[PDB]
Amino acid sequence: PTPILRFVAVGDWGGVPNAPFHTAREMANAKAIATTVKTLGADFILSLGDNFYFTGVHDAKDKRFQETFEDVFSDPSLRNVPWHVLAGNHDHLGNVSAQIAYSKISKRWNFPSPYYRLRFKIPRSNVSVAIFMLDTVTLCGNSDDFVSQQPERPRNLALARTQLAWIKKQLAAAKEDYVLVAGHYPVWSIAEHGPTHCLVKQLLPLLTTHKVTAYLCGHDHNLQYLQDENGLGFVLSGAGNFMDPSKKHLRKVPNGYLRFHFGAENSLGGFAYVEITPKEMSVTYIEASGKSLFKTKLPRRA
Ligand SMILES: *[C@@H]1O[C@H](CO)[C@@H](O[C@@H]2O[C@H](CO)[C@@H](O)[C@H](O)[C@H]2NC(C)=O)[C@H](O)[C@H]1NC(C)=O
Repeated sequence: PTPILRFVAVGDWGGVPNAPFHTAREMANAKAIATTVKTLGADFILSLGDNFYFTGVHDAKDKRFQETFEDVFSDPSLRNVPWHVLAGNHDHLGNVSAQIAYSKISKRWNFPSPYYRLRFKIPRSNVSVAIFMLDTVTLCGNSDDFVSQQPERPRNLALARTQLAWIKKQLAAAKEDYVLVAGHYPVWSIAEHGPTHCLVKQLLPLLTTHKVTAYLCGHDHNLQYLQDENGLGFVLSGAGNFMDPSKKHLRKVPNGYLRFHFGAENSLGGFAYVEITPKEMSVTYIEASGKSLFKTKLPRRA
């Protein structure tokens, strides 16, 4: 059997603050993800931010952890599937330290710090994968802090410079066969929010220089796949709770980069299913309805 590492990448699934604390879309995606894990399998699930709408959690004991997360992703197939989490802007309007601290309460919730590195060894093989989970809010600023709803500047300068330096160092030293970087804010996006200037300027150069396989993100509520002339992939998966068909920033993304987009208003949303083997990295976009909408693959690093 071909060695393989599999995981679900879902973003902006944070339900709602008012009863019942979830949306029809979040429930649909919970079911859809449970079906995919049940039939295709998944080693873990990656959350791309905006875990609890609209102002995160107050503390590690916030009832929202059970109402919006635990109780929602409760289907049998998801019982013991680990989640590796990072924060979004809405999470930062609340207590992120609380989401980090919740890791000690719920076994499947993994969120050791604002930004961290994940390392995986594809089973029955020597090919490795590294995933760098970033906190784009502390790095660029909280979009919610500005009327423009864009991260115009970080709240703390030392924190932002410190993370970037860490990214630079790590990406330079990374030797894995596959290197993924994940953050809430998008580098490229044709939707409502569009490209995050802070990431295009500070992160993208790094992604390129160090031949990262792909950048995974959420924030814009839809599904997109973009790839630049160097083959760098951009997996945007932020439709776990909402679906916005906005193409406002279509012209703000370099010509030809957009390879796939789905943001139908009537859709219940969707997510991305990543499969990594010694041969390649495949990314399948699946609608909450269970249907595959698009699939592509990325090569391993030299
Ligand atoms: C953010 O959340 C953290 C974690 O829930 C809060 O810190 C806890 O506060 C209790 C108060 O009784 C302490 O006994 C715990 O030791 C703290 N836990 C940790 C992990 O530090 C914190 O108060 C919250 N901050 C804000 C501003 O709401």
